[PDB]
Amino acid sequence: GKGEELFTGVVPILVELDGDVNGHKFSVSGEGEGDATYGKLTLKFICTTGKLPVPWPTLVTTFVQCFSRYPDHMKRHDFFKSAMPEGYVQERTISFKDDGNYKTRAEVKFEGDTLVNRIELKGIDFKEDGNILGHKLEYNYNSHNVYITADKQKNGIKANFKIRHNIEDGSVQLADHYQQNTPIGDGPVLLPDNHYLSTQSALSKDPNEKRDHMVLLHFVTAAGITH
Ligand code: NA
Repeated sequence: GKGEELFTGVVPILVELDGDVNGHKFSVSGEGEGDATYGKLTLKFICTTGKLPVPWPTLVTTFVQCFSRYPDHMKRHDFFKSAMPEGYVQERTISFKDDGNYKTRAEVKFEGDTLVNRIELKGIDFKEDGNILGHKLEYNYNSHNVYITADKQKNGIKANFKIRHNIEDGSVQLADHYQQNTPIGDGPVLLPDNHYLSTQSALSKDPNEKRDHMVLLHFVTAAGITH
């Protein structure tokens, strides 16, 4: 398909986010590259407004599922690439158990040769001494399953999944995710059978970077359909 072809090689990525969490206003800029052939991306994020007012891990899912590796037998289920280059709207509600929630709206599309993720994030009802505003989450990331289903009335998809954030005491902060994607343009899109994405992430720091930042290495493979 047209959109699939745009991902056969290494594609530069830009991420831009404006956020407001409990009245704390912030912005983040990210850059790196993806290669969907291997389900791989690498990104570095900088908080351009000073200190990030929430833990970096809480924003990983918000900061390009078009870089997932879809096995060849599953390529007919790849909504994300099929929407390109015009792209898709990705909306989420992220519910932090016993704490606040993020509501996000992003547009993912090409600008020239570059894959861009532009996001607005709103967080409400966080506790001042919860794990988010209290900065009690460890700087690391677990491996998850993202469950995808078609949304035929919107010519898009939905997804549901549970992110587990390690807390520095040994406990876990659950972040339930609900997601909806809808196409921006008027090209044909692929409406998938039920499947999931298997994710893994590693978070690091650039030892030469003094601004508040996060380096992400991420791999994602579509699964849950045999052969
Ligand atoms: Na633990």
